Amino acid sequence: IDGYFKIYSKHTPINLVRDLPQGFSALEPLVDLPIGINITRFQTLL
Amino acid sequence: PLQSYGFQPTVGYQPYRVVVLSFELLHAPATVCGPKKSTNLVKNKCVNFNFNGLTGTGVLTESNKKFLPFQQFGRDIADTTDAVRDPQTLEILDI
Ligand SMILES: *[C@@H]1O[C@H](CO)[C@@H](O)[C@H](O)[C@H]1NC(C)=O
Repeated sequence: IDGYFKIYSKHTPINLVRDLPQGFSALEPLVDLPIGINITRFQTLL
Repeated sequence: PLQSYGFQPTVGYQPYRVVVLSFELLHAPATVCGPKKSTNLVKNKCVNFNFNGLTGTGVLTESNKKFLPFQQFGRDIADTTDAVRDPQTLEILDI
């Protein structure tokens, strides 16, 4: 958003079975850093 | 094809040692500035404070609010900067 690419992380002990239950947990910004480039495509590796 | 400095080590042909800091102001969001004087905070008397760029006047009375690490500053209802995180100490001061 507005040049600043903002990075958010959240680690939880959910271990399958539930299949994405009610995710009332918040999402804090781990870092908010100025990259400054538009994004419209990605791919998540594994 | 180029040239070469004729640097003879002996009187008016002494060059100078140069570093140039060229500036730009329209390429991206700002990423470089200068240091700002970290003047000591003052408690219990009305002062002219400027914290994290937020400007105002008030009494920076001691407080122990549980600000989360990413919470640069704080506010209250009605969009009022009731609290603020004073840096260099991660301490919370009630405005
Ligand atoms: C920055 O934080 C450290 C924490 O140990 C503190 O000692 C220092 O006074 C603070 N400010 C400066 C002047 O760097």
